[PDB]
Amino acid sequence: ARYLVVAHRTAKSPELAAKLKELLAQDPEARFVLLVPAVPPPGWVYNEVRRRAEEEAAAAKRALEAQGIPVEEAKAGDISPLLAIEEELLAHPGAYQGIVLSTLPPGLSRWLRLDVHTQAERFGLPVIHVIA
Amino acid sequence: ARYLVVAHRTAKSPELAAKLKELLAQDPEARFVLLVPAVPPPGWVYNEVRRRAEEEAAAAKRALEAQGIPVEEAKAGDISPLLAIEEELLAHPGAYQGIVLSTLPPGLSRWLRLDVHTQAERFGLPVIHVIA
Amino acid sequence: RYLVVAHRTAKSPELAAKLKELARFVLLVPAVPPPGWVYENEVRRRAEEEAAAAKRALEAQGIPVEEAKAGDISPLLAIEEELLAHPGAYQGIVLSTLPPGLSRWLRLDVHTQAERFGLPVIHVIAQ
Amino acid sequence: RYLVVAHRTAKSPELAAKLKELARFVLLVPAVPPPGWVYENEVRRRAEEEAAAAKRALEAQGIPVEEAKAGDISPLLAIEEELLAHPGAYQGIVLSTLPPGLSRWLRLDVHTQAERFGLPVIHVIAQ
Amino acid sequence: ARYLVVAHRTAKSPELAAKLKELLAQDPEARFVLLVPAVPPPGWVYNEVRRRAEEEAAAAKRALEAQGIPVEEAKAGDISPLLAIEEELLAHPGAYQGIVLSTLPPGLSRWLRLDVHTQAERFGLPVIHVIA
Amino acid sequence: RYLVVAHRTAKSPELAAKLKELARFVLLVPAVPPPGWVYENEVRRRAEEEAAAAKRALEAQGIPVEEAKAGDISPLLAIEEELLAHPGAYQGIVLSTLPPGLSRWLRLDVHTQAERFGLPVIHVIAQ
Amino acid sequence: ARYLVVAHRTAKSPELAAKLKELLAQDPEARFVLLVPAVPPPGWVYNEVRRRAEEEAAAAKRALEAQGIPVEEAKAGDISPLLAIEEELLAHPGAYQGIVLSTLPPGLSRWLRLDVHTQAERFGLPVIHVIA
Amino acid sequence: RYLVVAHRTAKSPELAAKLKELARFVLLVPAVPPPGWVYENEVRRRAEEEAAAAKRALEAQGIPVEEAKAGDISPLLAIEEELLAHPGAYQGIVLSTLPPGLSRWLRLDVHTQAERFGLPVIHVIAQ
Repeated sequence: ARYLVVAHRTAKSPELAAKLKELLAQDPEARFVLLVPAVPPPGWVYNEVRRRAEEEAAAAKRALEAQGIPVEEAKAGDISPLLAIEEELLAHPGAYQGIVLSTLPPGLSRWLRLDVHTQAERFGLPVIHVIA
Repeated sequence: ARYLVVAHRTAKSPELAAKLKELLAQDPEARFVLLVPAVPPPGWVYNEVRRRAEEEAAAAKRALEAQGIPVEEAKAGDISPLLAIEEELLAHPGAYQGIVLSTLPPGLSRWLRLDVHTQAERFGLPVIHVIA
Repeated sequence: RYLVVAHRTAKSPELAAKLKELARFVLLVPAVPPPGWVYENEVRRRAEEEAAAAKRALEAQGIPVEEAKAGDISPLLAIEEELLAHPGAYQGIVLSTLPPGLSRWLRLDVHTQAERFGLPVIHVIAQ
Repeated sequence: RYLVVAHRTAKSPELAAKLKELARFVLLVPAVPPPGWVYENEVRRRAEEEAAAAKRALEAQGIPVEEAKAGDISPLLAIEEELLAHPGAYQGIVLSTLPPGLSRWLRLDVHTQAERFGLPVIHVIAQ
Repeated sequence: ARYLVVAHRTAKSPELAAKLKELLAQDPEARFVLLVPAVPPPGWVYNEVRRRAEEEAAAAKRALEAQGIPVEEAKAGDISPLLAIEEELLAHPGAYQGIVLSTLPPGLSRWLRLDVHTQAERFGLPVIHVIA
Repeated sequence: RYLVVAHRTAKSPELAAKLKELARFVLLVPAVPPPGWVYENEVRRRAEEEAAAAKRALEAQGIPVEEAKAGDISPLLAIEEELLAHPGAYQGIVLSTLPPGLSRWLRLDVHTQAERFGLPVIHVIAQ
Repeated sequence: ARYLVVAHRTAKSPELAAKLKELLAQDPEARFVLLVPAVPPPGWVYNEVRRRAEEEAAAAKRALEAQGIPVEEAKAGDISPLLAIEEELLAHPGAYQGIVLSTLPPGLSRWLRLDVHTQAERFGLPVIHVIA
Repeated sequence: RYLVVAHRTAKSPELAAKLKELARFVLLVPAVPPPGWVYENEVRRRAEEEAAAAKRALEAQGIPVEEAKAGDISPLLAIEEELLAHPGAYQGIVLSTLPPGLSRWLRLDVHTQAERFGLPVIHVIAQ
């Protein structure tokens, strides 16, 4: 029904678009919410941090839309994809039927190095992993 | 053949009913036993505790029946779903061919926070997980 | 300040013995069941009465108890939620379980999983 | 020589207290976010300013800091990458986290996963 | 091709027979070697121990044959099913394309309590788990 | 009171040496195989004779043994079932294994999995 | 699309060839890069070590080609298959859509004893395991 | 008697320092690669020469070495196979690795997985 699409740098990637196009093909009614892990924690030096994160999320949304994908909403979340997912699910329980986790390729992906692809299963939702 | 349906608060949920209706569609002979994790351990202040748990189980059974699901029996078990399953399987070995674990959505579910969905596999029975 | 997680074992000499060896103590009593069809305000009330009774039992052994709190009936969820409520308030957890062969909490591997929060865990076997 | 992993807790008395109990210290500040669409040179610059600010905070507590480095915003990736950059330079890691209930790093089990590198890990809870 | 069928008490069970009959249906050429975990380690009191184990293995073979299953050979192995598998694979590398692990029901099974069903995967062969 | 888990190593000097360093001892002898087609009363009987023989071997080394019990041939199941039978009776487990390279119990990771019950585990390598 | 085929001693095996022939049948365009774990670390006694490893890789390539398999390239990597994969993925991110891990049979395989078949999943690529 | 697992770090002062703090030592040198297409007798020979060279390096630091053995190039397989060959001969393992950031063995989590055999493991970081 509604998918939580977790992506930032891979928002412009053909592979992500292709998977979402596959999900549209099996379900024309499918809705995609882009969750952009971009918010760093508070620091000593720098609202401004959130504003910058919001800008990254909007830029991500536009990149995914330009690929022919309808995007219901883009949200900036914690810079940890695992923390971002946990916190989005807490904020909106029952909104999402699946997670689409979009990563850079092994060898380049920070999230893969952090084992996000397997740890994302602990939440209890189906996880579709896309390599971009 | 016979499914151990583990649910309490989600007994009235359309998603649970739908899955059980799917299981009926593939097997018209399917039988469902509702195991309701509701029994807290002995305390300092409060038979009465069991009686209250039995009341919750019956209420759960009625909620699931009102959804068009035939329910063979409802049992109240340990308030830990994992302990309840272990103890029901011990009490009736070979009665059940599968577990249907019904949880609240991620973000709201206590059982998901406790990793019941993956830990339930250790018993050796197939686990169908339904989010409600 | 120690987070003492106990319910049935609050009266046990082993836990008293351990706390005497050890400071302030807060008693967290996993006793609040999730909402049901027949009975939230009611079950919470009963849980807080349970917490009060456990606190009396511990104090009767000679232990001063700063506060007792009823938490989620899952010790692990109770601890998580107490740490969230009062961050930085505890320097350690004292987990009091029944002995193996009787402990539900041991069967739920509360003793090992309690370490994930980041605090030192002292495990006492009582009764 | 100790690899001190801290950012927000660089000013915390608990970390100072721990380093006083303990030698040379290098401060590794997980603060560099991955490249984005709007802002790499820019975010790195901001991260290095963040690292400098954390170093001042620690030195202000009475701790001499050999060098401060901004690393990947994931403490685990930061540590891995620092060990790769300067192999053999550190005899231990000092991990300073916020308390459970506030710590993102604890939620990410940085405290347990940090042991995989092969070095002794001392965990300090601050604030 | 050739299956290592791990069973002792469940040798006479309809469910085991049924699965092996399913495997015959998809592959008429399928061959079954019954590995019977029955050999205890050396003790203080009691060749005789092995002889007793061999007797149990033969009894198991006859029980499975009486169910209409062709059995190429029965072997008695270490009383630990995990050690028995490891040692049979060491003794005959490449003989087996799969393991069929037959257990008693959860609540009754020693092997399930010992997590044999998931630990058996570490060897690198496909594992079919049958509950009897 | 210690739960001493041993069978073949009951005569070993290493186990004696360890128990001398350490109290009451109960010897749990994993020796009871599950029911079979040819031989339950019979195999139990043989297992209890095995337990008695192991007890004599240990006592012959200078160790007083309160009781010896034959348990399930899986050390882990034996321990679980003994703790269930007599909850609170043991303050610790003494696990005596053959050395690595000969021990079936080590291969079955009994030494690490024994910790799940909640009791302190002392591991002795014998022979 | 492009598969990282991890094999050394099993390069001449019919089972490996058969799987790659299956992959060709579903995708005539499939490309195979043979990664040969053969490079030991620096020692006290013995460029020469690399040269010997390169010789093993070429020999492996020829063995796989003689089986009717097109091989795009053979590379010698770290003697640890896990380290070899990690390092190849780092050197060429996005080159590979899958890993084909070819092992000797359980009972004989060093890589299986080292749990390479399950540990290989941590990289984030699909793993096809072939026993030879 | 200690099983000292080292190859490149056999000359390292850190390992010497550790062995001086500690008895008999056997040096197990993971250096034997599996059979190949071009080169078994040959690669074994080269591995045993490697083992001899590592033994000289260690002895040159002031450590008496009872025997040096070339084992499987996987430290974990080498250890398993040595324990099988000579059961009961070792009371402990001394694992000498390069530092994190250079160690292949650390990347392979040899330091944590070595504990599964049942013996005490002392981990030395060298170079």
